[PDB]
Amino acid sequence: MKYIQTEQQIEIPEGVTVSIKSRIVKVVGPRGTLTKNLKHIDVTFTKVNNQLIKVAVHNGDRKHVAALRTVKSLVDNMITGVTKGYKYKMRYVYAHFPINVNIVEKDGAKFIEVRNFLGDKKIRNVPVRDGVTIEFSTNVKDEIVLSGNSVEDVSQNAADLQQICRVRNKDIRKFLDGIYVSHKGFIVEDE
RNA sequence: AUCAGGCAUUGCCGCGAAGCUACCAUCCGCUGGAUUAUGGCUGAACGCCUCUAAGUCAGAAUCCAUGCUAGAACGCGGUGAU
Repeated sequence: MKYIQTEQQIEIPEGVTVSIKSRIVKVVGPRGTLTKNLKHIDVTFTKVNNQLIKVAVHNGDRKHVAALRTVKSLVDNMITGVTKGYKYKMRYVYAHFPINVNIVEKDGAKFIEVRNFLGDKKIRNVPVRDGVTIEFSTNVKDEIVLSGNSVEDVSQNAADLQQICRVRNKDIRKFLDGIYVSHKGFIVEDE
């Protein structure tokens, strides 16, 4: 159709700032500061109320208005990242060989050492992305909680940790062994 | 004659340094980036879902480099003495 005009509403919570110039969304909030440049999309933002910001696409398309709702999603994810933040719980699932996971330091860099995964002599090194914090949580045996602000920091840290412990040259339906993201949620309680 | 030699298409036999040479001998043959397949992240389209659409992570003996050989006899630079 080439949609003459379409827009998306982006709500702004009670104690956060949104700084947009030419396409650099810089959200500040109680947790801290998140930056993300959207110079790849070609949309227009407009502050109406200091609490709603309307993002818009003029003479849109099927592939174009899809991105307009995508950018609303990414910007809400940033506001969530500063207001409440993110917290991914992963469980160690092992059949025989218990997974030995701990956070070590190599030249002050924050790695996650994985040793004794299917009794593998290898020591798997998962570099913790800055802004992501690792907690080997008590009260749940064989759990690891990756918390912080930016969803793409938390999610890719959790994903890169899951991917390195993939069993090779086996029936992956019998050898159901590795560290899997059980829960994806927010840091703040009363929820 | 002796000694010492000639000729036998290098007279033949044993040893024979130097030279060349043999997986028949010895030494030596590097580690970064980007990717494919594939598995993923965030994530719309399609109130969910989704690795894909925007963006992105990981990644092969592949590709490009580090390296190695040559050096354009019409590519070039610095320098000496003239």
